[PDB]
Amino acid sequence: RENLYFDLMVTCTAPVNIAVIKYWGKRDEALILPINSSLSVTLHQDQLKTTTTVAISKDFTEDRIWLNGREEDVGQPRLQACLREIRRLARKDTLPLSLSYKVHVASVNNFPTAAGLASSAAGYACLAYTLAQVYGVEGDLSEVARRGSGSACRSLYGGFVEWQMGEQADGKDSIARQIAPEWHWPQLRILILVVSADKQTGSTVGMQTSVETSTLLKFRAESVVPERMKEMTRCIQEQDFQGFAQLTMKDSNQFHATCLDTFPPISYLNDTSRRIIQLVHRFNTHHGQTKVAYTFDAGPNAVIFTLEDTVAEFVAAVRHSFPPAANKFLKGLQVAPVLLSDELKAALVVEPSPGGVQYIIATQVGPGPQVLDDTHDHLLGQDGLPQ
Amino acid sequence: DLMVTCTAPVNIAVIKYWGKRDEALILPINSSLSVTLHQDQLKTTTTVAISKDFTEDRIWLNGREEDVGQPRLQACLREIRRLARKRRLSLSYKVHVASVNNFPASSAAGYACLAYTLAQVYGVEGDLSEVARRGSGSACRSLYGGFVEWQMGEQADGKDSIARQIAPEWHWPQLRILILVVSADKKQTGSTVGMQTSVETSTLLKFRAESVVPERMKEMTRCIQEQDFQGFAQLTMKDSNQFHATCLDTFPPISYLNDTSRRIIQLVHRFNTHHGQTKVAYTFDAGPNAVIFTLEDTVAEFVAAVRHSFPPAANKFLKGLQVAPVLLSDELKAALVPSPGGVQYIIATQVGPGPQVLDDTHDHLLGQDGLPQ
Repeated sequence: RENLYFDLMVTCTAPVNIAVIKYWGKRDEALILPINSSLSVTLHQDQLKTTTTVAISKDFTEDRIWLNGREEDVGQPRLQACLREIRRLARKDTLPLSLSYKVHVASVNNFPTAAGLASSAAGYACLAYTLAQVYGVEGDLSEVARRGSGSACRSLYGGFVEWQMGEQADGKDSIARQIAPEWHWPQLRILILVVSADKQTGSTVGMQTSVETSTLLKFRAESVVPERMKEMTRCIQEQDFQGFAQLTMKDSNQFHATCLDTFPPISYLNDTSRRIIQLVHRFNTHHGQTKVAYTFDAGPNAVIFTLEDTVAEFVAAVRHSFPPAANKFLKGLQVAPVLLSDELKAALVVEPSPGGVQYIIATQVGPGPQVLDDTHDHLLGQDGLPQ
Repeated sequence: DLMVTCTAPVNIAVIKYWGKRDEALILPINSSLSVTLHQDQLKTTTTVAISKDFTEDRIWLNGREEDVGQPRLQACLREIRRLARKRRLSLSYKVHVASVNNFPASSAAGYACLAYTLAQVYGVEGDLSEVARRGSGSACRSLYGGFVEWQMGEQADGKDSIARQIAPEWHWPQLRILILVVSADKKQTGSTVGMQTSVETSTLLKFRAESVVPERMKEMTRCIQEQDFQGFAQLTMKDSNQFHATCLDTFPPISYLNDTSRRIIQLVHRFNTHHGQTKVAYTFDAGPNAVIFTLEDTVAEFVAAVRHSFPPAANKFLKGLQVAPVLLSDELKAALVPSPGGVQYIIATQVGPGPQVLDDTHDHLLGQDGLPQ
């Protein structure tokens, strides 16, 4: 039977990432090419992860996709571009047989919806990576992930990751690369403060309105970001927390400034976001040092960076300024509670905001996508349908 | 022994002043352009009395005595007294000054009124921009009626950093202004200290002042000259958002708009979309209150929309100019949002004249003794 000339199911996981130098605005809407480079921190899959199973079989009648147990239209443009690009690269042996088969894709994630995380970024990084497994595609997959969602390319790598905007109109150099591994800065901690607040402007549609109407955005991309990429890279390389934190806050605030300069304006921060920002600055002022950073994506949730040794105290300050309407306040990494000094208490807001923060997801820097090797991990049954 | 009482208007910048190039002389990083609001609805009243009997300068605001040694107050008094001698006993007289206003802008009308009233008492003729500006930068814009530019000036001595009227108050008689006073909120950074932080830390601010505002001044001027409401409206909203963007880009950031401001912004865009044209514009100063510009024929409808989206708390919602109420169409209601008591009340007004000397029909804010009555 070895003398004759010539199904597969693979399940992978992928991380979410948080941009510290923000992507906002495309120079090419079709190829998903950005007006500036971006830089993010990959969060640990121990706490947050997308899982995707890809099966191919000679028996599958059609291409079919599910997200969190619900079937979605296989024909979505971003999804079609992703699949087209992985097939292109694979061609760029069982391979032809493999390609002849319809695909069945099923994915899930463990992100609370209120968490407002980039499910799309992790989702397309996982899709690209799992398709690459199925089709035996070696080398960088940025071009595949990016077509699904721009920032998805940054979830292809662990640690600290840059998406290089690229110079080429075909997008071949618009790719992600690791700046430093997830073991580079083990003391770094990330706290996602999920706020009680809500339909936000879609970031795809929104950022294109900004490209069209914000003059500050153009100045930002042309004259600010390239040099910021370099400073932020150096802070990360040097484990310079104060430099990292200051640049992180500034680039977040600048991004939201360009949203406000958009016509009509886009506003993601709310009054709770603004109270979190004030808490962060007050906490730092009390310590006389930059101990904590915030950054905000396309919504009001605050993403906090701090060092392991500051986590307990800062969580106590959050509880003080936003007395929680839950006893389960801290999800993910646990730290023993600590009491705030009288001096810090009086430096914080006199009138707190009970329930402003729904809960905190506590996590750390983590690895890139991973292949799962357990039979039971597959989100599709033998039939190639969800279980 | 002379007592004079004048009033001065508030003004709303449509091309925003934000950031000084010279903190001492109060010279701005860009020119600004404002609409003078009518003193029949909003005004500062100031009485100045001059006498041999007064041993020291004394000043009251809204019934409360204030420290005359305030740097801005001293700068204003110094400049007027310098000019008083130039035009010419009384150059050595001390003054008692009392002012009141009907406000929820304030320092602009306050210093425009002080400069104007001191000029009356001291007999000072000609442009008072520099006197008012030294008290508060935007105060020079309240010296003229209608549509007024504060020209940033090219001279280091600041003598050409002055206000000039672009068009008089009768130029665009259909224009109306609604101030939406939002429910009380905690006060964010003061604007003098705040804008200086922006000069020190915002890169977007430098680009704005150098590369955006000079062109917008010209575009705005043209829209005003042509009574082009849609052009005027779009620029007004854009420049307000840009101003607040540079605040967000400051380190640490300054955020004057709140969730209510945000909801008013969304009401304006939805209202305009429903109508298929720009009917209404917003602009915000250094706080969450919305200033709305619209034409006379749209006021009633828009007031009804505000009422709908922000149901008033139970206890007169429309102050100032009165317009008969209308009901919103089902189509518009459906297109809008709501927030109960978000808006405390609305002040409606129109474009108005510069400062005015009051006749003796009105009582002075000081009695015969030169003290508040």
